[PDB]
Amino acid sequence: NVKDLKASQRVCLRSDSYMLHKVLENKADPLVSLMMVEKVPDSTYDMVGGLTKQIKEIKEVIELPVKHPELFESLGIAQPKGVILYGPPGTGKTLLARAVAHHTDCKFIRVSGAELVQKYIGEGSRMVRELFVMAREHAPSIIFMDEIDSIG
Amino acid sequence: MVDESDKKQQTIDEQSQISPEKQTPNKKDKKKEEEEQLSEEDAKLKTDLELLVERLKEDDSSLYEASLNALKESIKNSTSSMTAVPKPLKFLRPTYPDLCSIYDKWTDPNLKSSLADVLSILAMTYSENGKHDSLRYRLLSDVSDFEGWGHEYIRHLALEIGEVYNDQVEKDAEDETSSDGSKSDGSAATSGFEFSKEDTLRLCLDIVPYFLKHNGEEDAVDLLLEIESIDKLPQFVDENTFQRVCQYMVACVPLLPPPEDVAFLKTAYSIYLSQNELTDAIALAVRLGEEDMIRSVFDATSDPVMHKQLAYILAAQKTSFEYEGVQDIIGNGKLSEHFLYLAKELNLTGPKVPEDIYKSHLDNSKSVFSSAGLDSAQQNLASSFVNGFLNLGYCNDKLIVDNDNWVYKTKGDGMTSAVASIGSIYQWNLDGLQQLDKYLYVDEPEVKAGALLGIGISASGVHDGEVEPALLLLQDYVTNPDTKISSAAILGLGIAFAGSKNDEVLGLLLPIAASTDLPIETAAMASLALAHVFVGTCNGDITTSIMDNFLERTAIELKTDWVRFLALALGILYMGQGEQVDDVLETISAIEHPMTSAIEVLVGSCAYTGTGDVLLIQDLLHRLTPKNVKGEEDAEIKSEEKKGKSSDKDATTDGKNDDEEEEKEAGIVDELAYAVLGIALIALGEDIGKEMSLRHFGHLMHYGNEHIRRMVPLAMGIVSVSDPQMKVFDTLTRFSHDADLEVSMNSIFAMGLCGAGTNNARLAQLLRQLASYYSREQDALFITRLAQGLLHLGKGTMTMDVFNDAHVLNKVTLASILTTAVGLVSPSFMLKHHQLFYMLNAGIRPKFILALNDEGEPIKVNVRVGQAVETVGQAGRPKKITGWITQSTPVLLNHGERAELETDEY
Amino acid sequence: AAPYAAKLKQTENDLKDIEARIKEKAGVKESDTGLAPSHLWDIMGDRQRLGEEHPLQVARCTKIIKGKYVINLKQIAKFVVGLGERVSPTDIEEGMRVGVDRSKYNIELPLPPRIDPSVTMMTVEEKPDVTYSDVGGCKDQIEKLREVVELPLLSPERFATLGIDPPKGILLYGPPGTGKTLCARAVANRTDATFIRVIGSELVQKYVGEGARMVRELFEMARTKKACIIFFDEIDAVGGARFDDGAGGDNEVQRTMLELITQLDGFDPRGNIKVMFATNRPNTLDPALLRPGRIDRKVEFSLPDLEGRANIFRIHSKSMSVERGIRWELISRLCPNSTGAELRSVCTEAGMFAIRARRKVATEKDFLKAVDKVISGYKKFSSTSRYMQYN
Amino acid sequence: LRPGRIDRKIEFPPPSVAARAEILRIHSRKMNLTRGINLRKVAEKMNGCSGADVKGVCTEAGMYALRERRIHVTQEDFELAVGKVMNKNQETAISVAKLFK
Amino acid sequence: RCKLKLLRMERIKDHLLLEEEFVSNSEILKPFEKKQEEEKKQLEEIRGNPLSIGTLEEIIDDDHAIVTSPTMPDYYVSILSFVDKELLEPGCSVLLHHKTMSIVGVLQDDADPMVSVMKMDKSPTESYSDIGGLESQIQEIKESVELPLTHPELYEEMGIKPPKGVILYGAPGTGKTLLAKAVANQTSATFLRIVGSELIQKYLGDGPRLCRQIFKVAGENAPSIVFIDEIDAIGTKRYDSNSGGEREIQRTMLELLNQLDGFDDRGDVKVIMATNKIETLDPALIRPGRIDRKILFENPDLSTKKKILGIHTSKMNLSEDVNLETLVTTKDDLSGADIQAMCTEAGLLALRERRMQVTAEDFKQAKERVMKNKVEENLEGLYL
Ligand SMILES: Nc1ncnc2c1ncn2[C@@H]1O[C@H](COP(=O)(O)OP(=O)(O)OP(=O)(O)O)[C@@H](O)[C@H]1O
Ligand SMILES: Nc1ncnc2c1ncn2[C@@H]1O[C@H](COP(=O)(O)OP(=O)(O)OP(=O)(O)O)[C@@H](O)[C@H]1O
Ligand SMILES: Nc1ncnc2c1ncn2[C@@H]1O[C@H](COP(=O)(O)OP(=O)(O)O)[C@@H](O)[C@H]1O
Ligand SMILES: [Mg+2]
Ligand SMILES: [Mg+2]
Ligand SMILES: [Mg+2]
Repeated sequence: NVKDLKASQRVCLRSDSYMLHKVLENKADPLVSLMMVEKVPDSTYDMVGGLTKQIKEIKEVIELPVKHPELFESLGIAQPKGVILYGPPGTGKTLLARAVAHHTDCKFIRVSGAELVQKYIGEGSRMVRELFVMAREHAPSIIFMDEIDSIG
Repeated sequence: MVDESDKKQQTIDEQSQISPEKQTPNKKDKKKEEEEQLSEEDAKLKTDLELLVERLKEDDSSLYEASLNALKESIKNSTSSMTAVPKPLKFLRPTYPDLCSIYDKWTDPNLKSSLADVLSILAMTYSENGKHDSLRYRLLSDVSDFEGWGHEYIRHLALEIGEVYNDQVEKDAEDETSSDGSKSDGSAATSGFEFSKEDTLRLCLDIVPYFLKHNGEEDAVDLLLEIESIDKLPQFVDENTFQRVCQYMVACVPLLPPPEDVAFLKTAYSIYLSQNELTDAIALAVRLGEEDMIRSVFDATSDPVMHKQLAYILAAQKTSFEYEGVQDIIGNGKLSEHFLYLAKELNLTGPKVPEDIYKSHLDNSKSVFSSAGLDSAQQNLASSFVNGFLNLGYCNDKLIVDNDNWVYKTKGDGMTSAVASIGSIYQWNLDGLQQLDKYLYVDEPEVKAGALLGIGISASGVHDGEVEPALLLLQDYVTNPDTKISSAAILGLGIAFAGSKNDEVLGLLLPIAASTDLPIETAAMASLALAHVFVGTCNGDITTSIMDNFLERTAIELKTDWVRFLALALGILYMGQGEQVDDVLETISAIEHPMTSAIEVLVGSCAYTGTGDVLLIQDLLHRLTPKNVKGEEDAEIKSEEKKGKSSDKDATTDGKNDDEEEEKEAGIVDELAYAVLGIALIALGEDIGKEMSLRHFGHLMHYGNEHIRRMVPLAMGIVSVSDPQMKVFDTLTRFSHDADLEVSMNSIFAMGLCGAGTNNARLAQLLRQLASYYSREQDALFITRLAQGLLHLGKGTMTMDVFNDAHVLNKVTLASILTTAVGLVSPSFMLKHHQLFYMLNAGIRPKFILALNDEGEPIKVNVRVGQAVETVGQAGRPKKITGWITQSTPVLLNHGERAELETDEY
Repeated sequence: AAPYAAKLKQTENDLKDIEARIKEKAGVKESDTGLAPSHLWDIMGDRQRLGEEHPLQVARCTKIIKGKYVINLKQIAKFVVGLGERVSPTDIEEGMRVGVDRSKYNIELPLPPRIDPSVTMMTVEEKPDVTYSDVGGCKDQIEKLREVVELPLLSPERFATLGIDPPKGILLYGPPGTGKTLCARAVANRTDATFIRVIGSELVQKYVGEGARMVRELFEMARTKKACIIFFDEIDAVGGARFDDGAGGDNEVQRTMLELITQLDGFDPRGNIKVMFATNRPNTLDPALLRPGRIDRKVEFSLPDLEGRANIFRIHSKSMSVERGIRWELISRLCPNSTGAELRSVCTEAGMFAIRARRKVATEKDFLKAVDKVISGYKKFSSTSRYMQYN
Repeated sequence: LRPGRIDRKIEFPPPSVAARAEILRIHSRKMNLTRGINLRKVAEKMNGCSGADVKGVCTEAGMYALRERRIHVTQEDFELAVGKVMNKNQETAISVAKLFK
Repeated sequence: RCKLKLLRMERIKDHLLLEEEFVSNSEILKPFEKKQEEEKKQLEEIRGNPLSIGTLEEIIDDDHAIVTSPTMPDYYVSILSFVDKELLEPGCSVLLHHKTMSIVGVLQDDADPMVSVMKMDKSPTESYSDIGGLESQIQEIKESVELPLTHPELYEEMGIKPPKGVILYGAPGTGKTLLAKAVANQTSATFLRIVGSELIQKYLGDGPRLCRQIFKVAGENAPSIVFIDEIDAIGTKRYDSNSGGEREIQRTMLELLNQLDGFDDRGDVKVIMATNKIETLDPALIRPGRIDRKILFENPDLSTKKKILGIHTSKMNLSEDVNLETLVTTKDDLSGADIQAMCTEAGLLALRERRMQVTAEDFKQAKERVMKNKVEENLEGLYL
């Protein structure tokens, strides 16, 4: 009935005139589309390890306010915003952000500056609000917007 | 961190982060050898404290917990607590953080249960020494902040909160409670409360009320007085100390039901009397409803001074704020007694000076005329009343009125109510008498009667001091045998005096409202008047009014409408208190018939007032009984049924309104949603029930003083055209009026469409016309608030004639009541030493921010506006005095209040 | 921390939880329109229901064969169809839509041409009713509009007596802020002629060739309408300059530029379409609408004169609540030569100084303050005597 | 780069020589090694400025070992891989000169 | 602290409201009344079972329409016409009957992937005077944006047109972006917010089409506030040069003129623009007479930063070692985003020691790191 039904839920039909039968036991998330076509498996800190310092640096501002936002309320700090990772390519800059995310249980959303990850809106400008809204559906999340600036 | 060995001060802290070598081994072995080493253990106590002090910085639990874990053991294992009983007792000071560190910083069922009990017994016994008090204090103001103590310090104080609360719930109290061990009063825990209170008043305002409410005595509050009275100005300012005192009382309105609440409000009054503002004393004195406290404050200003000064003017201004005029009677008579200055003070207290300042406001505002003159049939009656509704208050539109053409074409009850509409044009003003005189001396007995109605209305702005009161003129007319003459006199008498009481008024309204033997449908007005006289002060709950209600119901039901008015009159009468309305609910319910159940449901609304959340579920339970009875069968009466149903609908709403002002004021917004859903429920539940509930909704909003006056009347209004009873629009517009031509523009525009567009009876057309013209005045000439103004949590008396009219179906008879709309609000203005008719500056702000008050205070940021503005209603209520830059001092504070300004300049 | 603080956190989270609960139990629903004067709708609903009388697969004639027609359904599939009993020999035209029956293909009902219109209907709206007693610019410039646009719509009798081909086109060009749109709104009340208003920048589409279709459809449809005015707004984009590139991407836009030349000139002249073109720069116009043969007398709306500003400020202050005895000439003097829109904001800032001053009127003094505010504004910016360079 | 939206800056430097040895080890944890190979010795042959260079030395050692078709990766393949990957540094874009102004 | 009283009272009335609603719906929302039972009998007689969706192309004035379905086939539909023939119009989604396609009804209320971008996905949790300081020219944004909505009364006394529009400009760090979202809190009018880098697209011609939408949505709410964040980002930003370039920039400016006013004469939209590059715009929008008062903001001076810093440190646990006035003293006329950044970095140093009390050292050392960003964002160091 209408209180077991909500939006974005897949159903099965017996077409007696399109008579709703059951919920479907399958769905493909639209955020998972982006992540699929990218294709990422999980990492930990043995894929970064040997630069032990980096793990500490990012742990303070990224990991903890997902885990306990009560620390940052007591402190009074206004919560962290953008965090720049930069260095030679081959230092596993991407691998550190993967490594935090499995422990924290975030959706590791690697964006790459692509129009190929989408096939459902198909431009990056309109996928800024919406990407946020999907990452809120499936919160917690890490939006790894990897800019490159090779584009054009 | 790691153990490395002690050779400096930094590394001793490191040693004991893993394992103390000074508090654990040493002390323990020592205690179990000889009782001569008790001398040394006292010396080592200070040493143990210092290592705790240093280590309240380690964020995670594990290396503070585990490290002190055997110290927690030493209490019962080696110290024992009975090897001398002074010596183990005085060694409990270091072991007490250790107990909390396994209790709370590790939640484990076996030890958290056990150690709650241990913390209570040893805390109470060791606060006899007074070193347990000091032990909390070094942790209260702590060292450094981290996770651990953010939980720890609440545990220390929770022992105290625990015991006093439990002593009330349980019929066992004392140390028989098994989750404590602390005695209920005694003197071993009494000292713990006294020391704890000093610090927490200084830094917090959190546990301070909690403890008092748990004592439940104005004694407890009077101990608080001693600490605060020093603190009044130097430690924290007068204004801040005031905010504390009103926060307690506002916060503890549900938490102290009426008999408990007034006992606490007596002490809040006393704090205010001692400090600077006697203005806040008066406000709290009205809130109780106590005549006595008012007199004390009048004496406090008057007796030490024999010179006109700000002081005499100040007492008279303070009593003026109550437009109920309970205060106005009290203040008139001490002023005559004192006999220094009669002339300026007696008028100022009375509503006579408020008439004069109105002339100045009216100049800027001007006068709007748009009144209909289009007569011919029923449209004659509509247009003549509409003339008054657009000019309510004190205005002038003389030339249209003296044209007696349209006046005389009215007929029946219309003639009486046509002259009444003329008098409300000159409402709150002594001049205009000449128009009433014409009708009084011409045609049929009906227009004479309507002239009298005008006197009552006009007298609302001049009576107190007993210089031309409504009683003087209208006592004659009651004596006159003609019925129309008597009904008009006593209705207007009731209006003029509102919350004021006097023997001649009271005793006039006494022989009648006791004789129901005579069949008059217009003797409702007899009780209506009596009800107002009582509101505003601790109730008489007069036995006469209950007597006649019962006798009329027995005698007749042939006029269900008369008795229906009478049932409401009791419920309006019983306001002014909530303690006393308990007893009369029991008296009426003794008599039990389905007709008496109707009377009860209204009086239940008033009875539970100011804490009700039980009232609301009960007023839904009444609704189910119709359907319950139907279920049973599946498995003269006309009058009785009708009264049952109508009372219920008015009561459900009336409970919501009454409750929501008195408890806090942020809940006001929520109660609006119930009504919207109530309308939908009532349309599929009963056809007859719908007719009443439409009208009650508009007055739900006006009584409660909602904060959203833009959205809801307009949204209701479109839908309610289809539904029967156009008397709904009239009742929406009493709320909508707010500041005129702010809200009221949308009403005029929307309502003129539905009115012109649809005609479906000339009866229906008349109501729709009346409503638009009410909402507007002339660039916000006056405002209407059902609240007193002084308290916006308080309830007035003048607007209870507005609240009356929605329980009975619409009539030309009802139109006579509806023309009066007293409940006018004064334009806040500065006074000095000569009497000033304007302001200087005000700050305006849409809303408060503060948690401290729910009445709010304006921020010192505001947007600046000039002099000579009428106070503005909800959707913009906060008003500030701006005079600090002009080096002026308010004497009469205003925060969005009705209170008029007086200023002190050196 | 403090003992009561510990409870504030719990009660806050109970609020968060109960809002979602109230929302979920109320439910989400889809609003559906109604009508109270219909309490019976199955007096004519039952006739439309349950048999075949028929809802029609819409088609369109692609070629008349003389004695049947070839239609393209919108399911694209083509059929020869005849004539039923609602249709005659003369009702069917080229490129006209017709409705046909789904069990057997035959012309059931003739229909208005072309289903492509839906964004030529988002440039059609009904007329703005702004008066001709408050207008922009108090010069002789609007009477020149009244001879080209307005009068041959009112009265073609005078132009048959002259014997001249009635005058149709006009350019509104010159400085910014001069109320060119205010006078075509003013004319929209007065003539009672349907107004069609165009944005030239909505005529460009990513897929080039789409806006070519667009223009043709609007203009021929308008010849079928009678007594209308098309206000070509913001056609500095398409209607601007033309030039050729070597690897550019400007050329796609120029397609619509070219289509504007060829519909206006037609292969016959405009069938009672009076055209106003509003260019906000007299420097962006195609050099084949620059020629005056299709744009007849063209009237420059310029910045106010020193007498014209005094008039404009008097309309604004008769409409404003003031104290008379304020000079409106003085106010024109303090100003440099500047837009007509500055004087339109002197009053509203004088109205905000009313509220601080606690007035119902604006008096002499505070207009001086407002005049200074806008003037220092133009000092801070430009286009105080610019034409976008070169009258 | 607006001031207050950047409260953490994580710079990854060019590897240290303790870090650069462990990158070689990370890849080798799937691989078979002939016992006695120190990837710290190889790290002293490297000078590096990115850990991409050392990922190519391991890939090359197992593809030399594939060419041989031995299960173990032999120690001369890690000698050959550094010199092969450094030639590859001079062929993706020159960067080690010492020849400066 | 002791905001308990509020939370209790609000929560309690919500509890009762949940109760009343649940019980109201069940068995006393009577489906046994004749006005409900007799109404659905003859409603369903023409209302489906499946109700084939159409999209409405055009109506004909004979009680007909021509629909094009999203499924494919067009239909020449009639209209049952108890949904009031003149209440629907092109672009609506329509309910057609599954025996023969007649317009049973009309759905109203839609959403698009293009108004998904506009709509709010949050409600601000920082309300007014968290922008406190620089409050001496907040009087031309609380008396043209907030007030005509709050009182139409004062603008009736003067009559003529009310204030429309403000543009905020100054150096960054004058709080413009949150100010826009804070005057929205007060008025309770539908607040849309659109970034200006989404009014630049990498495709051509469809830019003006996106911008044209934004104000039609806003006038539909009778009161709205539209904030364009960075309207200097449509006059500096471009993608590729064959679907962007000068032209893409040029067109969108021209479009926004018609939207701000032009011919449309739409409902009340208050507009808030924050910009600091006010010379990349048409000289047809930055003239007074559209955007009435223009507001200048200057870097906060010595006394103003005293106002600013009490805003940010009320969330902190202050020590008695902390001196707020010496933190103010050193800086000379510098941004208020800097003050916000120093307080954030002060709680980060406090967390580095692990202590949730914030000490004086953390503010005073974080000050110098903030000042190193001014004195080596220009590698000249001390001026040469
Ligand atoms: N001459 C005028 N008199 C009164 N008001 C004016 C005048 N000119 C402009 N305005 C005001 O400016 C507002 C907007 O002007 P409009 O949209 O007509 O621009 P425009 O003059 O066509 O210039 P542009 O082509 O540069 O945009 C109008 O609604 C009007 O209130
Ligand atoms: N003058 C100020 N007073 C108080 N807080 C400020 C001030 N200026 C900026 N802030 C704070 O800085 C943060 C972001 O500022 P916001 O984005 O609102 O400002 P902006 O002026 O548009 O530009 P920028 O973001 O570049 O500083 C918020 O936390 C805001 O409260
Ligand atoms: N720190 C590291 N530890 C182990 N392997 C690494 C490390 N950094 C890089 N790699 C290897 O180098 C490869 C390329 O690194 P890449 O992901 O391109 O780095 P970045 O994210 O810094 O651009 C990875 O796929 C991985 O095999
Ligand atoms: Mg790489
Ligand atoms: Mg233009
Ligand atoms: Mg910015």
